[PDB]
Amino acid sequence: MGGSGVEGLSGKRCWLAVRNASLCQFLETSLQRSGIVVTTYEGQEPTPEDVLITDEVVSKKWQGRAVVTFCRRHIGIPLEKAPGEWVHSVAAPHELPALLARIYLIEMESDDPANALPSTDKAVSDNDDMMILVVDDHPINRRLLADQLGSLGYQCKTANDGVDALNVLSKNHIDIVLSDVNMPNMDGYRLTQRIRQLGLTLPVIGVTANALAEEKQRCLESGMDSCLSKPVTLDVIKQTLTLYAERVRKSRDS
Repeated sequence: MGGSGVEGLSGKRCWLAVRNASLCQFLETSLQRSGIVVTTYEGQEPTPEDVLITDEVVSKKWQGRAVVTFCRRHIGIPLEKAPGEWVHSVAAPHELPALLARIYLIEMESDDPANALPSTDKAVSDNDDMMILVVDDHPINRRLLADQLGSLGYQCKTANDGVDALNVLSKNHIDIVLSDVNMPNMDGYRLTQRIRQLGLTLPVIGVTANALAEEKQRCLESGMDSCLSKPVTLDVIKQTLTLYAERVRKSRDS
């Protein structure tokens, strides 16, 4: 009924423009070990959710999630000094593929990257790290509200599953969980019950298509907090996110 369709991380794309077949094949196979689709980048468009892994000095900017520049001889592109750039002259040992899995936060393969050499002392300053998780039953809408979230400028995790939402709270710290439902392809009672039962600590926003049955069930479960319509607007999504950001600011303080 409805249509059993799951996405989540399985379907996340990674574009590769590596003429070095040795490096290209190595990286591409390692990423496809989970649910990542590596695609040959020739003249495609840059998505803010996608990463471009190229070989040698590139002449592009890639207005996306991140770009990885494996250096073979000559440089020209900066590095992590840019908003999503990573340079390293290597032949795909195991560190940068691991970095990709880290940036996506799949962590399905326990390789134990550690570090081959302390090349540079990296200062770890974290504080502005608000991670919002969006679980949508409809992939295209999932990317749509995720785009809105990315337009605000915060951590956006694109998911699709009922149990994996709760599982995500157990995996890492998401502050606000958005549950977007357009199609009743799956019973949602288990979702609210299990999420609060196993350890709900954060506010949940239930966004549903037509709050006819939603109001009744979500009140009975009382495992969300806020509720809105599937066709959410930029302003509405902005105010709700901002209010919640300041709300947790109250509880956690500085």
